[PDB]
Amino acid sequence: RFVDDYLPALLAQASQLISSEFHEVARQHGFSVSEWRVMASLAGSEPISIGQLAQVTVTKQPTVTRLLDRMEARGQVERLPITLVRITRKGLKAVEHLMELAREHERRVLEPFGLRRAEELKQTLRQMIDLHVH
Amino acid sequence: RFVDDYLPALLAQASQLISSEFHEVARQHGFSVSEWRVMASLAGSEPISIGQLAQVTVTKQPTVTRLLDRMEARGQVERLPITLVRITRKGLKAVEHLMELAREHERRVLEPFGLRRAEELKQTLRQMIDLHVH
Ligand SMILES: O=C(O)Cc1c[nH]c2ccccc12
Ligand SMILES: O=C(O)Cc1c[nH]c2ccccc12
Repeated sequence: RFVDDYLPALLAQASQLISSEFHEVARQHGFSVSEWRVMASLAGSEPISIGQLAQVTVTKQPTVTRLLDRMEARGQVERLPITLVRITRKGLKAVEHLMELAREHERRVLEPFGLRRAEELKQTLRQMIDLHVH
Repeated sequence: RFVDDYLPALLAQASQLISSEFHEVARQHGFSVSEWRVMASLAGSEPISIGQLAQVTVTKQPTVTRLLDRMEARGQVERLPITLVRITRKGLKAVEHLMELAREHERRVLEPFGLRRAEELKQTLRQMIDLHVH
């Protein structure tokens, strides 16, 4: 069957299944998917452009702008003059424990594969992103 | 930065970027993303359940049911008595050339990585899907 070994289908299924597991945890901790992606993407980061944030969070830029309107109103992020965006201390403290849980979940996902295969997967994915980003 | 090496973020970005490239081709050939996923998933397949189709096409089941209503009206798929679904000859002929283009695009995406790394990636993704599917 074509779909059994078609790379874009494999990537999309693996991504949806693993992400859906963690999204249940995020919601139980009071986060929507989009708020989790924004805060996790900005944590530990220098300010980045709205367009960079949209790419890394895999969210359309007009959707990101609406999201930032409300997250900035809640004091979790700040836009700065191309517009840059950063997480605030309030946002970092809000997301820090969830980030620890995300690392634990990722470790569980990767444990059956071993360190070599896990690092090879992450390296390949990073190289693909850097080759295909606009 | 957390997000630079967080597996779910890497999978989702790689998946979106590679898929968006092929989706431009699909649209230029008159297909929506959802129609392409359904026909490509059913091509060469025995009939599968609606729930299986929803998982492999990464589409919510109520969305799939609406999609199948219109694709069946156009004679591209058929539902059969758990409901099973298959592609028809009309659907297969409609999607065959696009599938060839999809294989060519996939070959281009994977060529910089070489056969060993490409097969390792596909194997890891398949194993992850089979471990995380419900
Ligand atoms: O939601 C997911 O699991 C996928 C994803 C895409 N971009 C992200 C940025 C930060 C954290 C997770 C994600
Ligand atoms: O649209 C994409 O490229 C991802 C995708 C997810 N499930 C699919 C089934 C068949 C073809 C492509 C896909």
